Amino acid sequence: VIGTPWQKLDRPVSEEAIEGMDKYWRVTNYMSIGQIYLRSNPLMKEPFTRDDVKHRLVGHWGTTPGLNFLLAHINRLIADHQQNTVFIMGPGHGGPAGTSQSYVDGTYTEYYPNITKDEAGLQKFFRQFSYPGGIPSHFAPETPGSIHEGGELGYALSHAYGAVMNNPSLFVPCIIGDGEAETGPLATGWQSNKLVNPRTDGIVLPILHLNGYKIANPTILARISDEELHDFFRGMGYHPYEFVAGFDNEDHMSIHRRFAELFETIFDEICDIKAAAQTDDMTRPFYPMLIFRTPKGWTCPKFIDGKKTEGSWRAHQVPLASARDTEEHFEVLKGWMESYKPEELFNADGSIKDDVTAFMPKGELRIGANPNANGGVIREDLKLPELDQYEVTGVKEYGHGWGQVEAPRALGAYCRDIIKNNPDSFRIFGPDETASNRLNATYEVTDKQWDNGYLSGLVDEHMAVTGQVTEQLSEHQCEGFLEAYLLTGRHGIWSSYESFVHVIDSMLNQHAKWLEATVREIPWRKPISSVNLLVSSHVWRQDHNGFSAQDPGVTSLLINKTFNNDHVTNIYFATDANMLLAISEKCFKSTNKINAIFAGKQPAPTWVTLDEARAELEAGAAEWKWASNAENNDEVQVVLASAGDVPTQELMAASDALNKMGIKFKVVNVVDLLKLQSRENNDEALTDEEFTELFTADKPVLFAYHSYAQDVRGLIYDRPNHDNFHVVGYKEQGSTTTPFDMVRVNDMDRYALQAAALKLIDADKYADKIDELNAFRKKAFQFAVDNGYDIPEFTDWVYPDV
Amino acid sequence: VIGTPWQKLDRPVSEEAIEGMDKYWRVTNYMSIGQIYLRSNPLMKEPFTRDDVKHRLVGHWGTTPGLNFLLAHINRLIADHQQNTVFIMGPGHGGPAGTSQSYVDGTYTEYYPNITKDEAGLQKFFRQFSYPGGIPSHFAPETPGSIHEGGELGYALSHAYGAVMNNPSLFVPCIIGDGEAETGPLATGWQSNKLVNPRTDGIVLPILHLNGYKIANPTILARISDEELHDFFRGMGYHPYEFVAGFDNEDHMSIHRRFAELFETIFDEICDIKAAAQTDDMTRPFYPMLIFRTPKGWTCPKFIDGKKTEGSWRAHQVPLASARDTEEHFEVLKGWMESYKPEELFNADGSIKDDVTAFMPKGELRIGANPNANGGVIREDLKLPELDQYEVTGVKEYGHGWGQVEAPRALGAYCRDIIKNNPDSFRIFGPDETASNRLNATYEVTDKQWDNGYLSGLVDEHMAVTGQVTEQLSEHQCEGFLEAYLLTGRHGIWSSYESFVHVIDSMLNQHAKWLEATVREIPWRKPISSVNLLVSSHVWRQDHNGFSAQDPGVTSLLINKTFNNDHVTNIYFATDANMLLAISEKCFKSTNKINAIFAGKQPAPTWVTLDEARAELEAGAAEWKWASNAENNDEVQVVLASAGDVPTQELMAASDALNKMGIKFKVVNVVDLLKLQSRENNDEALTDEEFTELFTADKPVLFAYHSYAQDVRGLIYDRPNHDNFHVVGYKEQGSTTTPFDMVRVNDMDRYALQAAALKLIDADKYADKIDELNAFRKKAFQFAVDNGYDIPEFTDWVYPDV
Ligand SMILES: Cc1ncc(C[n+]2csc(CCOP(=O)(O)OP(=O)(O)O)c2C)c(N)n1
Ligand SMILES: Cc1ncc(C[n+]2csc(CCOP(=O)(O)OP(=O)(O)O)c2C)c(N)n1
Ligand SMILES: [Mg+2]
Ligand SMILES: [Mg+2]
Repeated sequence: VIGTPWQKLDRPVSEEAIEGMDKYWRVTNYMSIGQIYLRSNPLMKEPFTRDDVKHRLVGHWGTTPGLNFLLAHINRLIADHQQNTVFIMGPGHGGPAGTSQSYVDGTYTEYYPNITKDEAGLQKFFRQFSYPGGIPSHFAPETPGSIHEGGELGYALSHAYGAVMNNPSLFVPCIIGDGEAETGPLATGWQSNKLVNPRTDGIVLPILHLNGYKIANPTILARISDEELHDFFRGMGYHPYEFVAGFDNEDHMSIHRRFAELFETIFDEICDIKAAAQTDDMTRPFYPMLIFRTPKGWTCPKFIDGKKTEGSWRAHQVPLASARDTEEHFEVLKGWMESYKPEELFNADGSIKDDVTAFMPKGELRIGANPNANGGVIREDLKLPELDQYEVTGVKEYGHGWGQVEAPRALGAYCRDIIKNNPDSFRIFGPDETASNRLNATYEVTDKQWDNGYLSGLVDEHMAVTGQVTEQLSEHQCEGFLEAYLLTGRHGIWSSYESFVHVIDSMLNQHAKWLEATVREIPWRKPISSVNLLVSSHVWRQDHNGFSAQDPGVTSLLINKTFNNDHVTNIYFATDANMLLAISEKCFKSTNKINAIFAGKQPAPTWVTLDEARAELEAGAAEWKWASNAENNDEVQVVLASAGDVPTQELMAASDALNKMGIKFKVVNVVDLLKLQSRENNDEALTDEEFTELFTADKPVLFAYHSYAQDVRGLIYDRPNHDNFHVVGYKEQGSTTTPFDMVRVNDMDRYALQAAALKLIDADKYADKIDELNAFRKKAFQFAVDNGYDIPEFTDWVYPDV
Repeated sequence: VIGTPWQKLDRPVSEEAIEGMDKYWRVTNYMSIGQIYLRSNPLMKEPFTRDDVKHRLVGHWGTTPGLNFLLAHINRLIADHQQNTVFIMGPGHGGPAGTSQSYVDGTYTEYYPNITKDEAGLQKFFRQFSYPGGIPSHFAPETPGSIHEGGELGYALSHAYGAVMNNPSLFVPCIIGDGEAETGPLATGWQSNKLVNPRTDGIVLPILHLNGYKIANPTILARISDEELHDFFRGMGYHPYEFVAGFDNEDHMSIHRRFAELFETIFDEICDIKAAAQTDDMTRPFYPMLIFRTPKGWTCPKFIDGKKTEGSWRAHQVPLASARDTEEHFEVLKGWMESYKPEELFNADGSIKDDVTAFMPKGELRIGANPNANGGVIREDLKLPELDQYEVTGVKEYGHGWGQVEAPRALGAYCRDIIKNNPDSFRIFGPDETASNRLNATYEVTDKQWDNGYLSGLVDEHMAVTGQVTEQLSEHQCEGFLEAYLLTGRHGIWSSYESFVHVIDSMLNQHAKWLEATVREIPWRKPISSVNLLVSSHVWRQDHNGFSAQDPGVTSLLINKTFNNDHVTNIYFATDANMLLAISEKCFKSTNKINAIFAGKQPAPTWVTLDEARAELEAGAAEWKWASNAENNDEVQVVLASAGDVPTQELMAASDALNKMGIKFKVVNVVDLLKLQSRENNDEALTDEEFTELFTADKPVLFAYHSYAQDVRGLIYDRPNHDNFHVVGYKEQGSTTTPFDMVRVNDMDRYALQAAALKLIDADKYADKIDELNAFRKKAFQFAVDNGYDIPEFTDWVYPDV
């Protein structure tokens, strides 16, 4: 247990704590301006001149003194209450507030021994911010206390709420930009309080950093009337409190006392809500939220060159852009830095004075040190059930290609028993699609957690106020809740209809970038569990929906995060349920990855045994010798290769026909896509030798690909024999139609694959047969048109091994 | 002017209109069930049997009878008030409601002459829904009355609001799913009422289709308390009204009268708001919104096999899935269809009776016929100013590579004069980034439209209650407002920081799919203006931000919509301002496209004259003969090729060094990326002959690419000489650093390009020089580290022609 969770003070905040908070605020404002402006001379020792100012002024002052003031008060709160706490910096461009926090709490020097607590360390701390060879502009993963960089705005609240799930002792004050609040993801984020339980989950306190402005505009929320603003948050299930400071001549000490008192009233109400939830965990309370309204750029000069800067969008980036170039800008910088009175905050050796930090929390309650902000320190391996009990044994008993199994059903039974073994640290998310993607075997041991109105057992099923599945119709919520759940040391999976995964393409990008920085250069930030995404209800079988739901191209996005041997991204094609089981075990064991697991949910053949899936997954691509009819590679007229359940089914049917014509070929299945890249681009891929062994040195290769052929063509550009691959993929053809028609219109059906194989071998010799196959595809289509269902010879085909 | 806009009735709704609305509701429910279930015998003529039921039951009943009831009342409203109206079907899976609407209003038969108004047409209308060779499951672009398919949920409100911009006579009732309302994009969509003006824009009426459920869960908004729900909409600036029906034994006629009365009160208030805005266009009113609460699946059987179906998520997809296979399901289907009493609604010939549609609007007020739902019918070419006046003439006067121009500034001056010439039909959108991306010359003739609080001329600048620029910190709002603005016949552009474009990747996918269906097979849906997206503040020069803001991969998404010679997608690299001008003119003239226009906003060289840009843009790729030093292609030791402003600058500097070493080469610039594809994949690309002419038959090609090298490798896979291209692209390396460092870490800087060129020509001979170049890159880096700015020999270089 960290600290003493949800304890009230029962006395006023001490005047000593008010004094330290003002000193914190002044020292973090001062060091924040130092990080932005100063390359040397951090204490302004004589001579202090323009030569000390950075040549390239980059950074964001505007948000920063607001963050610094909140951080003083959140630090004071943590310490007085001993409260386990992670904050979220929505406006992550306020990096200097976050580095200053860690430098003051002592974690910066603990993690970065060269940045010491004295004048030399402070000079280095100022210079390195946003500087070549130094550190980033934002609250990046390399800053102690970050689980959220806030570079791409919008995810503050899904992360805050994912962090408190199953984390009942954790408090998360979540600082949200008022511009950030104009984004879609942030706006739906407010509703998460219907999806957490105040007894079994922790508590988020949204703090709206209502500073009036974004980059070059006021914000929507700051300019609506106060009655609308309060109604809005009340309507989303919060008790709104509002603080206003900085707009008049109120002295700073008075402002600190009034905020501290307010913040104690808010926390008292959170403690009452927590105590009450021990007895009534079914009534959803109105959680407090804080409207925090202060001038943007607070404490900077009011006017610069006749333009209002404090209390304006003009404070957003870098005031006094000429600080190095004109004595006029320099003098204003100098008076601004002096207004904090650093001579009272730093000792002669340049260390921050003891009376500046005596109010701060210590040890693992420090914001930089808490293990929830470095969740790999808390993470334990899942207790995984034995995979063998889930195997589809129909392949072993009856033959390759047996049965009509819905593949994700085996993964659902497996996830069911993972939750049973790990009952408060593995969660499932779904955007109203968990049952639709066939993961509902999980409801045998848990419920969809819903903390909002109930009506009747006639409609409410597999749903309770507490449980380990969470659904909301929002891919942004699902992805963001899960990320933070992982970042705080836990595990899970979510599932999505495949074309809708693109809603969160840019979230996958940010979390891949977080992983990239971390695996490269932040070894103190320990491995977290991987994002595991079941990508199902795919392009080939969107039976109730249509062309709008046909887009497997998240493959292509993910290919753009496969650099530097980072190995943070995996694309897997689950050929059947036994391959799906083998992939899922690997993904559930992996760390520091995004794993995209493609699988069809339609009734389909099972091709491999589980032991075969385990060996084939490890190689990445495998020959299916029991399907090939060629002696060796020299005897091969064509390589039949596929990735995806549907392309595989169709290729396999094509191989059966080609066998029957006396064509010689081998069958290669591809599961781990990126293992096709060259060793030069991927030091864990197939060696050129294993790759030639699979695909031959010079025979034609027909490659039936689940997604866009572009992907495979780009990946194998420097592989031996690449000029002989003919990649057939999805080509933006389809509609609401039968399963044969969907593969037909993309030249993916067995008949078109058989034809392409013939074309590659001898187009002249096979002209007539190709014609007959093209004509059969028209007959099969007409049959679907006339009759309402696909031609039996298509639907009824089973691989000859069964 | 369409109809008589914003007129009140001043009498009750007639009892005749109530009677017709009930008949409409019954006939559209009946035909909706017919579309889902029946392959033949639409009037249930003896014998009516299971043989008449479809073999594959696909579709969505649940939302549909709610849509049908709203559509009856919206039709009644249009007719009584003669009100110019487009509706939005948020729950676009309710396609049958939308096809039924067009079939009843007469537009279906007008557009589809084979689907006639009689028993034969009705049989064909039922069979073709969601059927091979037939029509889609959703409210697709092929349905008259659609500007919004609603397949991917979330964009209902941005589209409704983009539609009414500059459209002061248009009324848009916007039907929103209660599950859809859980998405991020929908949730921020409610706030658009701060960004429209009630005098110069039209009016949206949000209607929340509060049916209690999404696919397999209740919805958040339906289960919160009524006080929270009303506070929420009041807080977002609406006057909420709430209608509740269907949960008890109230007779349908009474329900219609109570709704009609309510809907007249709402419209009266909209008319008062419109009249008032003629005098006070500065006070933002509280626009009505409608909470519409009715049972999901309304009018279907209450229980099926002991399970509650009406008033449940169970009504979502297809009730009675065994209708063809069991006499028990069949009998329930039969009684359900009979409950609408079709014998009263259809004549013996199968035509819909006159008393069913006498209340309907006529002519161009019909929902299927209104030209706003087919905006290409309204669209006119922009009055474009002459491009020559914007040219950067420094190239002509001083030489290729002259100056320090910020390229989008020329596009801003051009957009300024386009708004001046087309003052109410060209809009600019930006997610708080219009000025940041340098398009602010537009503010010389118009303002950012802001209909929310004002404070002071000290902070409010270039902002008024009416104007042709719209900003909100949300890429979803910007993209969705613009799409509908285009779909209703108008024009514009938006701009985005490049990595944040990925927020709306899935919106680009949907609009590309809308364009694909339209160019292929809906010739009555006339061309609309193109989406024009200035993609700037790019991966190479995100000076104040960092690794998080470094992602040029929307190129890769767009490559997945380049099929079938649809030609709906363009990727352009603006080499400089004069190329940007030539691209922009072309995009502003184009129709039926998404145009992604890449340009840097940093100070940069101008390479080509405007006349040169115009010729080079048309070819797609061009040799720069004045930069090449080789006689002919046989004399060429390496092809120096680039796409992007930054890669071009660095390649050019490399060419200067290579010239000075006596290396022979040609320089090729690439602007229209997809023109690199083969003719087989793109019938408008460079022919193999023009391509070989540019890139040679067999010399090595160094290709410096702005985005991920994957893209170019996949595109040129079947081109002559592709094996000799070495593509250098962005490789997930960078941080907050100097401009040289950013190109350095990706091997993109001039020195690394010079080295790669040498390596490709003779690695052995040039070993030492390569080493010296790699060492110079380290020295330049160290210099940035030590000094705070890049080495002058790097920054101060100007191409020798100046
Ligand atoms: C999704 C997204 N779009 C655009 C941006 C560009 N951007 C970086 S900061 C900023 C303004 C943020 O304003 P606000 O949230 O009010 O933060 P403040 O500095 O006022 O605290 C913008 C638009 C972004 N970071 N993320
Ligand atoms: C962005 C997105 N995610 C997921 C889906 C999958 N989906 C299609 S309909 C639906 C439920 C919609 O419920 P609601 O909006 O309440 O509409 P209803 O049928 O109740 O009117 C879902 C989740 C989608 N269409 N779009
Ligand atoms: Mg702000
Ligand atoms: Mg609903």
